[PDB]
Amino acid sequence: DPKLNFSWPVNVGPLNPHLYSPNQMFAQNMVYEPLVHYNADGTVGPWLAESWEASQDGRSYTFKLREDVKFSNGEVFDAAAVKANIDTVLQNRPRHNWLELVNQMVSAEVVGPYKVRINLKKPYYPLLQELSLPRPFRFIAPSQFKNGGTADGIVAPIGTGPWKLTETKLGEHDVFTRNDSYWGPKPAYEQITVKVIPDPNTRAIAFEAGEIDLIYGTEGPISPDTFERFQKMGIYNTELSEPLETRVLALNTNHGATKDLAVRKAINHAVDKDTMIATVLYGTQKRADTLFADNVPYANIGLKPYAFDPALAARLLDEAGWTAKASGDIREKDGQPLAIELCFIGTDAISKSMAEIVQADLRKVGIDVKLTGEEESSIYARQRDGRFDMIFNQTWGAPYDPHAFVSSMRVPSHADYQAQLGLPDKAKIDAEIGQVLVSTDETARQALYKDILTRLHEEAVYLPLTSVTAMAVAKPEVGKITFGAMSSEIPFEKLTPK
Repeated sequence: DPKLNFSWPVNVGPLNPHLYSPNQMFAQNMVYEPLVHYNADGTVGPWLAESWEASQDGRSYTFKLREDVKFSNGEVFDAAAVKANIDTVLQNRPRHNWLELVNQMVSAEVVGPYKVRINLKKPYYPLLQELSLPRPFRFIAPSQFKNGGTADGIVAPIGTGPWKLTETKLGEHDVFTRNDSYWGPKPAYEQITVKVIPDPNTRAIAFEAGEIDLIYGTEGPISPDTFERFQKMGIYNTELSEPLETRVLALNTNHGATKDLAVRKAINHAVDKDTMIATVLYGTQKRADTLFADNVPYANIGLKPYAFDPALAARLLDEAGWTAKASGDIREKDGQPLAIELCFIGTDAISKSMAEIVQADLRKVGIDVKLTGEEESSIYARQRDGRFDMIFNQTWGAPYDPHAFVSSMRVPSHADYQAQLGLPDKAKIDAEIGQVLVSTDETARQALYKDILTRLHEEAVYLPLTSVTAMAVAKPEVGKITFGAMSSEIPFEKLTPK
């Protein structure tokens, strides 16, 4: 059976299901599995739990587990194993409390041999999405606990997944073997070797020499340069996923010229995102016309894009009192120039190149963008103070969207809060956000998000720029790449070599 060589900058880690770095999320996803599965269209479906019910008040969920699942060592996957895992996570609460699902979780109880009930302090509809995460709610054989838990180490990384970790060589590789007693469909590949290649130039050469078959990742492991270099050779398979998270400029409704709706709309009409993507990103990301893409839960609401239309942008400006003396002039309104400050982290090359593109494009319609590249700490001070006209931001990505990012909009010291402060409907928006997070009603939930996202779009609070995507470069014999529904999901089990 066929074997795959995969490159990664680092070793996969010890693969503890309940800890973070140095454990790599994609590798945790190969070995361990969640109760429920996040789909690429934003829905959540059955996985280790075949069924579930939420109590009427939304504070308890009872999961009915599959009855045909074994851990890779042959031990039973059941309600007892799930509770044992949940409990060791909750006993290490300080590590995990950043996740609002954990923060609201009171307890787990065994209510049948294959039924587990999860209890919350208050309703929290994103429970299902956050259960689909690579960590911390995936399941190791409890026999692998050390001293009654996982927080201080595990015996061996024994999961229920389609892959088993069978060899680790630090600085060299990690080898995963197909789990031939996996409960689901069996992988076409018998073996996945993760080769440790931290140096991008070495990775390129290794891919040339045929020492690795697949490269896969987002902005992190793969530069636009790297993807461009391979896609132009025209002999490999190169593909991009569906949108994962959105990069935006937040425009400050409470500060400067961006207080004016016409100016914010003009900005949305005057940046050529397609050219920005083509030049700065080498086509490795997709144009975003809305804050959230239509594969984000509750966000498929048919918002109309602001089309690239610099003449219209000029008409919106002039028709708001921001007029140009002559053709190429910086516009003015009551003595004052149309100058706006765009603040970004000065050592971030991509953001910097994007900011320079924004500056050039907006200058064409009479806007003087001042570029203020500064250190991260200085940028966080600006976000919280509202001392910006435009500032870069990013959504959280699947499966955290839209709830995580929207939730932060109503919290002071977040960029989005400061940027939205000038909206007359800010208090109402913040009330709807509070209501949507505790909503137990799916119809109400869609209506609430529709209203929130529609107001943010129509009031042009954002300049949505790009959708980050997973990139894949593969030898043609690997076949079509099936992309994960979240950035940390690399579906080796779905590869079918030709």
